[PDB]
Amino acid sequence: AVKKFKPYTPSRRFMTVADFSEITKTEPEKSLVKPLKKTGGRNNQGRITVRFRGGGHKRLYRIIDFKRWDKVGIPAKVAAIEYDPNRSARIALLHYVDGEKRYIIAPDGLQVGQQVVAGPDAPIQVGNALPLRFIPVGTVVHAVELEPKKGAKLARAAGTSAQIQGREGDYVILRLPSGELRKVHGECYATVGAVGNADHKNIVLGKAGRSRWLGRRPHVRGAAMNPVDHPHGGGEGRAPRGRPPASPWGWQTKGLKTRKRRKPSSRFIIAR
Amino acid sequence: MKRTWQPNRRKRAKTHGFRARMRTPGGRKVLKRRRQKGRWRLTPA
RNA sequence: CGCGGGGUGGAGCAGCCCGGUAGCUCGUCGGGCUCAUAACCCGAAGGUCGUCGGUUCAAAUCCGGCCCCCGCAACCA
RNA sequence: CCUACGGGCAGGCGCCGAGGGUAGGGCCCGUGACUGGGGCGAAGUCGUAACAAGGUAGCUGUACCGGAAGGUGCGGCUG
RNA sequence: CACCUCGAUGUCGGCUCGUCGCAUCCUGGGGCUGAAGAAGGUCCCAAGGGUUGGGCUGUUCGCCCAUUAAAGCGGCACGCG
RNA sequence: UGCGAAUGCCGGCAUGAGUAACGAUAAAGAGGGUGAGAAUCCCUCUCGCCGUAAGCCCAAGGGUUCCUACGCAAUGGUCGUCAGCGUAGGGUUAGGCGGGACCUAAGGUGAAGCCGAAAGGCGUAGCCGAAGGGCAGCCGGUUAAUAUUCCGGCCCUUCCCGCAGGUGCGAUGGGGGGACGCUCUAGGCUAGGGGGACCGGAGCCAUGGACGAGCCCGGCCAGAAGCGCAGGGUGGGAGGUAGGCAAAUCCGCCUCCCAACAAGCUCUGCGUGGUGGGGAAGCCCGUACGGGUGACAACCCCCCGAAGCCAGGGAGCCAAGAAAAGCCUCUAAGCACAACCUGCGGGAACCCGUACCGCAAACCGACACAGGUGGGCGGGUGCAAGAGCACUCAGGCGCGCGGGAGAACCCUCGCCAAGGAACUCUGCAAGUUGGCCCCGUAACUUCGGGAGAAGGGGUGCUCCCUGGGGUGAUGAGCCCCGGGGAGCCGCAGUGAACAGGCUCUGGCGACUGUUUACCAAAAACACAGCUCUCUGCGAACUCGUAAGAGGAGGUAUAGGGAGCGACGCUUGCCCGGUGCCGGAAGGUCAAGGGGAGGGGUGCAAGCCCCGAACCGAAGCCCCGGUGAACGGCGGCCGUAACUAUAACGGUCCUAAGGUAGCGAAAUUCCUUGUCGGGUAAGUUCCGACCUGCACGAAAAGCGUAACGACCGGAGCGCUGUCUCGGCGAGGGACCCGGUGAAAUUGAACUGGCCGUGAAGAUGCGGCCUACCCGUGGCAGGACGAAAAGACCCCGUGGAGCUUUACUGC
RNA sequence: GGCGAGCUAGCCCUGGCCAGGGUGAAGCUGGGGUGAGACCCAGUGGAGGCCCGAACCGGUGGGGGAUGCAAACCCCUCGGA
RNA sequence: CGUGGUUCGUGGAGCCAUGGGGGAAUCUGGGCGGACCACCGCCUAAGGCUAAGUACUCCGGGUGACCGAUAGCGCACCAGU
Ligand SMILES: [Mg+2]
Ligand SMILES: [Mg+2]
Ligand SMILES: [Mg+2]
Ligand SMILES: [Mg+2]
Ligand SMILES: [Mg+2]
Ligand SMILES: [Mg+2]
Ligand SMILES: [Mg+2]
Ligand SMILES: [Mg+2]
Ligand SMILES: [Mg+2]
Ligand SMILES: [Mg+2]
Ligand SMILES: [Mg+2]
Ligand SMILES: [Mg+2]
Ligand SMILES: [Mg+2]
Ligand SMILES: [Mg+2]
Ligand SMILES: [Mg+2]
Ligand SMILES: [Mg+2]
Ligand SMILES: [Mg+2]
Ligand SMILES: [Mg+2]
Ligand SMILES: [Mg+2]
Ligand SMILES: [Mg+2]
Ligand SMILES: [Mg+2]
Ligand SMILES: [Mg+2]
Ligand SMILES: [Mg+2]
Ligand SMILES: [Mg+2]
Ligand SMILES: [Mg+2]
Ligand SMILES: [Mg+2]
Ligand SMILES: [Mg+2]
Ligand SMILES: [Mg+2]
Ligand SMILES: [Mg+2]
Ligand SMILES: [Mg+2]
Ligand SMILES: [Mg+2]
Ligand SMILES: [Mg+2]
Ligand SMILES: [Mg+2]
Ligand SMILES: [Mg+2]
Ligand SMILES: [Mg+2]
Ligand SMILES: [Mg+2]
Ligand SMILES: [Mg+2]
Ligand SMILES: [Mg+2]
Ligand SMILES: [Mg+2]
Ligand SMILES: [Mg+2]
Ligand SMILES: [Mg+2]
Ligand SMILES: [Mg+2]
Ligand SMILES: [Mg+2]
Ligand SMILES: [Mg+2]
Ligand SMILES: [Mg+2]
Ligand SMILES: [Mg+2]
Ligand SMILES: [Mg+2]
Ligand SMILES: [Mg+2]
Ligand SMILES: [Mg+2]
Ligand SMILES: [Mg+2]
Ligand SMILES: [Mg+2]
Ligand SMILES: [Mg+2]
Ligand SMILES: [Mg+2]
Ligand SMILES: [Mg+2]
Ligand SMILES: [Mg+2]
Ligand SMILES: [Mg+2]
Ligand SMILES: [Mg+2]
Ligand SMILES: [Mg+2]
Ligand SMILES: [Mg+2]
Ligand SMILES: [Mg+2]
Ligand SMILES: [Mg+2]
Ligand SMILES: [Mg+2]
Ligand SMILES: [Mg+2]
Ligand SMILES: [Mg+2]
Ligand SMILES: [Mg+2]
Ligand SMILES: [Mg+2]
Ligand SMILES: [Mg+2]
Ligand SMILES: [Mg+2]
Ligand SMILES: [Mg+2]
Ligand SMILES: [Mg+2]
Ligand SMILES: [Mg+2]
Ligand SMILES: [Mg+2]
Ligand SMILES: [Mg+2]
Ligand SMILES: [Mg+2]
Ligand SMILES: [Mg+2]
Ligand SMILES: [Mg+2]
Ligand SMILES: [Mg+2]
Ligand SMILES: [Mg+2]
Ligand SMILES: [Mg+2]
Ligand SMILES: [Mg+2]
Ligand SMILES: [Mg+2]
Ligand SMILES: [Mg+2]
Ligand SMILES: [Mg+2]
Ligand SMILES: [Mg+2]
Ligand SMILES: [Mg+2]
Ligand SMILES: [Mg+2]
Ligand SMILES: [Mg+2]
Ligand SMILES: [Mg+2]
Ligand SMILES: [Mg+2]
Ligand SMILES: [Mg+2]
Ligand SMILES: [Mg+2]
Ligand SMILES: [Mg+2]
Ligand SMILES: [Mg+2]
Ligand SMILES: [Mg+2]
Ligand SMILES: [Mg+2]
Ligand SMILES: [Mg+2]
Ligand SMILES: [Mg+2]
Ligand SMILES: [Mg+2]
Ligand SMILES: [Mg+2]
Ligand SMILES: [Mg+2]
Ligand SMILES: [Mg+2]
Ligand SMILES: [Mg+2]
Ligand SMILES: [Mg+2]
Ligand SMILES: [Mg+2]
Ligand SMILES: [Mg+2]
Ligand SMILES: [Mg+2]
Ligand SMILES: [Mg+2]
Ligand SMILES: [Mg+2]
Ligand SMILES: [Mg+2]
Ligand SMILES: [Mg+2]
Ligand SMILES: [Mg+2]
Ligand SMILES: [Mg+2]
Ligand SMILES: [Mg+2]
Ligand SMILES: [Mg+2]
Ligand SMILES: [Mg+2]
Ligand SMILES: [Mg+2]
Ligand SMILES: [Mg+2]
Ligand SMILES: [Mg+2]
Ligand SMILES: [Mg+2]
Ligand SMILES: [Mg+2]
Ligand SMILES: [Mg+2]
Ligand SMILES: [Mg+2]
Ligand SMILES: [Mg+2]
Ligand SMILES: [Mg+2]
Ligand SMILES: [Mg+2]
Ligand SMILES: [Mg+2]
Ligand SMILES: [Mg+2]
Ligand SMILES: [Mg+2]
Ligand SMILES: [Mg+2]
Ligand SMILES: [Mg+2]
Ligand SMILES: [Mg+2]
Ligand SMILES: [Mg+2]
Ligand SMILES: [Mg+2]
Ligand SMILES: [Mg+2]
Ligand SMILES: [Mg+2]
Ligand SMILES: [Mg+2]
Ligand SMILES: [Mg+2]
Ligand SMILES: [Mg+2]
Ligand SMILES: [Mg+2]
Ligand SMILES: [Mg+2]
Ligand SMILES: [Mg+2]
Ligand SMILES: [Mg+2]
Ligand SMILES: [Mg+2]
Ligand SMILES: [Mg+2]
Ligand SMILES: [Mg+2]
Ligand SMILES: [Mg+2]
Ligand SMILES: [Mg+2]
Ligand SMILES: [Mg+2]
Ligand SMILES: [Mg+2]
Ligand SMILES: [Mg+2]
Ligand SMILES: [Mg+2]
Ligand SMILES: [Mg+2]
Ligand SMILES: [Mg+2]
Ligand SMILES: [Mg+2]
Ligand SMILES: [Mg+2]
Ligand SMILES: [Mg+2]
Ligand SMILES: [Mg+2]
Repeated sequence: AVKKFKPYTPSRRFMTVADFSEITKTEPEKSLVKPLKKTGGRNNQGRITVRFRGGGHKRLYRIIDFKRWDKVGIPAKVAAIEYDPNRSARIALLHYVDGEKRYIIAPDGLQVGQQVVAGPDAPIQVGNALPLRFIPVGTVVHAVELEPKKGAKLARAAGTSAQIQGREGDYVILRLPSGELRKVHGECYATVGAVGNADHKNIVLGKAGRSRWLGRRPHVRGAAMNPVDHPHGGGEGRAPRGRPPASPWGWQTKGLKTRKRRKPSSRFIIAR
Repeated sequence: MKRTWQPNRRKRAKTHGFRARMRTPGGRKVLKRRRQKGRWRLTPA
């Protein structure tokens, strides 16, 4: 549960590494169903469009299965739980009896031997995916679809969960990781349980270099700039914002709400 | 120290070459120019 | 030297703009309640308005000289 | 050099060695701009905390706050 | 004050090397003294030569330590890049 | 259409001037040859210099610079008979080496498709795209000049055809595979290297000795099958099947049965191998290079041993480590008198490159330029190791002006009596220290550190005794770690070379890191970490007119913006103003709706203009919240039984009047504040007071071990820093021969003083002084050169930057 | 309206390089310890924007150079490794 | 309603063109003569073709009170070298 280090070098002092005991006998993460060449590049055609990115360990993509209705009724055995450098979560490799293999984002407490299944049928046990509507009010769940058949998009980060607070008409009321209250169509497949590797929140990179392996380049405060290139920049020995704090592009960054108002999605939301 | 000219046969054709000049419309113009003027060489060698 | 504000009963302030009225709190004095003191209640006194002129019928008020007190400024060199 | 020489003495070298020097530690004492609380001291200032439901029962361990005594929160004791 | 210099007259102090003035800090010669002697005060003559080493500060300056016959003041583009 | 000026334009020729310089201080000397001519070209001998190179191979780039004959006008910083230069002729040989008739990567391009006023942009498949993947040649000889290319020896691949044998053959499709990190690392080998009394070899005995197990020299290279030694790879059989976008007998999954071993099968590496070939010193030849001999050369044992090979080996770890083809297997249409597989045999095997330079005189730097340039090899001895340092092999060089002289002065070095920071802005500089082994080592601390703390001792050689390991047989040898003892020598034993000065104490920043390419390396940026805020996913945000793309093939333990900056203890009060957030009411307001009413022209119908009320958004007003949002955080007067002082009070004002802590501070004006400390003496330094001109809590507050080419103070050590200089060395400076610049320049026959003058006179006045002309030196003057002053102002001149300046997008 | 990332900055794909020394984290094994533990001690092991130090990357102080060898150089010293 | 064109810069602003909205008629129908109405006249939109007179000079010729090698084209010459 998060390994510590003795201070035999500074930065090693408060540094902290993940615990890999949930990683079933695993290394080369089996080709076929993933990997897949991951085109890692920090911008688009030409220009940088997201700042302070680059470098970082080269990594094979693990093509995971984010829609499970693909295999209604066909159960599967949990073969392994392995490392995926593409998400905070860990991925379980599950063999189907169909003979087909695919990865799923590993729920918490999912043991390496369980039979798993998806469908209106499906016993309500950790690992099984079901259309929301057929899931008992109050059960936690993850990897939720937002619209039927469009693939799971909610609660996929390590530790993230989602409760089903109720039902109404064709929809069910979910409380999301954000704390938002969302009507979601009952036909949307979720999968019981909460993501997992939840100690993930408490790791401590420790050093500058560590943030770089993850491919995060240094981040420079506007403050440290000249007026040419950022709203806060210049005036001798620095100086308070001197205006309502803003992003390099001019817009205010403290409090100013940015969600588009007329979003049709609006009439299905109800919280923070 | 290290100066600005580091010759590279491939770079020079890939950049100022004839086939390169001919794609961009601005490039065709360069050629159209050097011809009008009568340049013995429309392109680096 | 520059610039701006200020000086009014014992203390701290208002009244100066917009001319003629001097006002508030505390303190002070006399009287009550108290064994007594404070608090509390009833009454009262006290200011020429920093000085010298000027304007005006009339100046704390408008004007100028000075006397003070406070603040700011003094940069390129 | 002396003999009563396969010796003695002188002399030479070496160990140890008082102490002297250089270096770094420890324990104790005295002293120091300034500084903390404490005791004592016929008639100083401020308030009223306690003793009588002390005029908000008191005390208590902890915690935050306050010119000061103290106040408040949490739990405990009844003395 | 704005006269030469803004098609450039490098701007403090230090170091080096000096040279001049005397309105003299010391030594030489004096008058007066409230000059007994010794030592001083004060003014006159005198520019020959001499006028220390340190601590503080970029400092010039100034303070201080230790001396000394004395620890002189100025000018030379606040002498001299 | 008339020139003397424009720091004018083009050109020519002067001055400085025979002046500076002739490009690393690695270094030269003589003899002989050639030639009109020789320090400079050829040869010999002697000397010196590189040797993880200044030697050798490869890739870029360069493009005749390559070899030979002839040649010296110019290029060569001198010379030139020489040359990389002029003329001419020669020279680059591949089925196996590199690249192409193979594969894919980023990226590019791009049928379909999408978007854009035109130009064009995006874009699935596909295609292009390599130092990555695939793939068959090793060694010797020969040329003046090429060679894995010619030859020689041994060996190999693909394609076509045929013969035989074998099988359902068949792919752009399916599957297996190719296939992948970092650090450490096992065994066995190889390159490589040292030794040998053994094997082979011309000769050598010098100068006192040595005819000797003497000295000197060499004792290998490539190589099929087969065989050995090491290692990698891999389960076999059967049955069920709904998955691997058709089908598979293949793969996947399930049950069962046998091996779990590498046994078997298979691949690679190493060894041995037929055969092929090389083969020193020395001496003889003649070079401008090489050649004959040595030779019928010999060709063997021992040891040290990789970072390389067996290779996909093993272990640990987190940051979790390309693709496609070749390849194998499976089947599909299709064909099965096909086709494919194995073996043999004959035939066929194309294009381009190949000279030379390649750490540099041939590449990038206008230059035969002290700079820059990727990969491999890089021997020996010694020093603890090593690619370090010294010397040296192979090889290559003395860097294309020289000769003398022995001044000042400069550069680079060496030493110095006594003193030892007195130097100075500062110990700047330089010195001291210095490797290994052992003894020993503080406060403090985050328990790791601080630590190489500090401070010490040992270090050579000779002989004797003696322990352990690797390889061998347990043995000798050889190689490696040592242990004890007695002695010898010097001023000195890491005897030369490479090799920390130390301590105390503050400031800033936690730390390693990053930065103004070329005046700033820092206390600045970044950094892990804290907080705020935005974003429910066609997310926010960014780029784009768009399509689209990044975000992300991510999903709130996630992503964007902002501030702060390890860690420790903490981060107070003010929401009045500005921002942001919430607020279905009300106030206001645009287009639009709406039309009461007015008007223009018509004989009229009508036609056509205006236009009230009223219903019409966001925004603003208004109403609340919000401080790790922009921000802010009082004044006067009095008061205690000495005095002062003020816990206490009075009053004015404010949105509220700065809490903890810190404080003459990177902040303190007054100021060298005052007191203490250090010093003989302290404007700085440390401690302290608070009178904070003008600290204060995430533009964070106060501390903090460790860390720092940061910045301040003190001491020890040691010194040419200094008192205060002296001597010495080498490279210049000087002289001689050769070559030969530059800024600058109105013209010159160019003195001092005191004056004057546009106010600082060689040039005017008066006087003074002074024969003509050079050379080595010094810098006071020519308001000396250089740059049309960067400061300052001026121009209704420019430009970057800002905002509650104006007006737009 | 065009030309430039053959210099320099960032990123992307694919290769390469970092002599030799030292310090000794986890884990492991053994011994101790307990009711079982924690934990302790050895030995082993070999972690780290760890240490010394060439290559390689740097540009700290100083001296020289200033019509330079050089339109950023040379020497000594120094940082990372 | 928003714009362009015309001398027309919102002006009394027509005419011609048209991005947006609404949206006819076919001879007694339509457009125009500078807001609008009347009167009076002019012309037949929403399809198209059409020589010549006009513009230019790479090129050829003829002329010159044009140049004469620092002129004249950048080039009198193996120069867009
Ligand atoms: Mg930052
Ligand atoms: Mg800045
Ligand atoms: Mg910019
Ligand atoms: Mg801005
Ligand atoms: Mg700002
Ligand atoms: Mg500031
Ligand atoms: Mg150039
Ligand atoms: Mg060129
Ligand atoms: Mg290339
Ligand atoms: Mg075209
Ligand atoms: Mg031609
Ligand atoms: Mg008063
Ligand atoms: Mg009263
Ligand atoms: Mg009374
Ligand atoms: Mg009066
Ligand atoms: Mg200014
Ligand atoms: Mg005391
Ligand atoms: Mg006391
Ligand atoms: Mg009480
Ligand atoms: Mg009481
Ligand atoms: Mg009580
Ligand atoms: Mg109070
Ligand atoms: Mg309590
Ligand atoms: Mg209680
Ligand atoms: Mg003037
Ligand atoms: Mg005047
Ligand atoms: Mg001049
Ligand atoms: Mg006199
Ligand atoms: Mg000083
Ligand atoms: Mg003087
Ligand atoms: Mg003056
Ligand atoms: Mg001066
Ligand atoms: Mg100077
Ligand atoms: Mg002339
Ligand atoms: Mg003239
Ligand atoms: Mg000529
Ligand atoms: Mg001269
Ligand atoms: Mg000379
Ligand atoms: Mg000379
Ligand atoms: Mg060479
Ligand atoms: Mg040639
Ligand atoms: Mg010749
Ligand atoms: Mg010649
Ligand atoms: Mg010559
Ligand atoms: Mg030359
Ligand atoms: Mg040649
Ligand atoms: Mg030639
Ligand atoms: Mg080759
Ligand atoms: Mg073909
Ligand atoms: Mg291809
Ligand atoms: Mg394109
Ligand atoms: Mg290709
Ligand atoms: Mg290849
Ligand atoms: Mg090949
Ligand atoms: Mg060969
Ligand atoms: Mg050759
Ligand atoms: Mg060998
Ligand atoms: Mg050998
Ligand atoms: Mg013989
Ligand atoms: Mg002899
Ligand atoms: Mg013999
Ligand atoms: Mg040998
Ligand atoms: Mg099996
Ligand atoms: Mg072999
Ligand atoms: Mg073999
Ligand atoms: Mg033979
Ligand atoms: Mg030779
Ligand atoms: Mg492995
Ligand atoms: Mg293909
Ligand atoms: Mg088959
Ligand atoms: Mg060749
Ligand atoms: Mg060659
Ligand atoms: Mg060469
Ligand atoms: Mg070569
Ligand atoms: Mg090289
Ligand atoms: Mg060159
Ligand atoms: Mg040369
Ligand atoms: Mg060179
Ligand atoms: Mg470089
Ligand atoms: Mg030795
Ligand atoms: Mg060594
Ligand atoms: Mg070396
Ligand atoms: Mg040598
Ligand atoms: Mg040699
Ligand atoms: Mg030379
Ligand atoms: Mg000395
Ligand atoms: Mg001495
Ligand atoms: Mg001493
Ligand atoms: Mg001093
Ligand atoms: Mg001094
Ligand atoms: Mg120094
Ligand atoms: Mg040294
Ligand atoms: Mg320390
Ligand atoms: Mg010896
Ligand atoms: Mg042995
Ligand atoms: Mg050292
Ligand atoms: Mg060091
Ligand atoms: Mg730092
Ligand atoms: Mg740099
Ligand atoms: Mg710089
Ligand atoms: Mg997207
Ligand atoms: Mg993506
Ligand atoms: Mg900061
Ligand atoms: Mg705060
Ligand atoms: Mg507020
Ligand atoms: Mg408010
Ligand atoms: Mg507000
Ligand atoms: Mg408001
Ligand atoms: Mg008393
Ligand atoms: Mg301050
Ligand atoms: Mg003292
Ligand atoms: Mg200072
Ligand atoms: Mg303050
Ligand atoms: Mg501050
Ligand atoms: Mg703040
Ligand atoms: Mg800070
Ligand atoms: Mg501090
Ligand atoms: Mg650093
Ligand atoms: Mg530093
Ligand atoms: Mg000296
Ligand atoms: Mg003369
Ligand atoms: Mg004069
Ligand atoms: Mg005259
Ligand atoms: Mg004269
Ligand atoms: Mg002279
Ligand atoms: Mg001079
Ligand atoms: Mg000179
Ligand atoms: Mg000048
Ligand atoms: Mg000017
Ligand atoms: Mg202007
Ligand atoms: Mg580049
Ligand atoms: Mg390190
Ligand atoms: Mg370090
Ligand atoms: Mg290091
Ligand atoms: Mg290397
Ligand atoms: Mg330097
Ligand atoms: Mg620098
Ligand atoms: Mg330097
Ligand atoms: Mg320098
Ligand atoms: Mg060093
Ligand atoms: Mg270094
Ligand atoms: Mg107008
Ligand atoms: Mg329309
Ligand atoms: Mg009509
Ligand atoms: Mg008309
Ligand atoms: Mg009309
Ligand atoms: Mg008409
Ligand atoms: Mg019509
Ligand atoms: Mg018509
Ligand atoms: Mg026409
Ligand atoms: Mg013509
Ligand atoms: Mg003529
Ligand atoms: Mg001519
Ligand atoms: Mg001409
Ligand atoms: Mg022409
Ligand atoms: Mg011309
Ligand atoms: Mg021509």
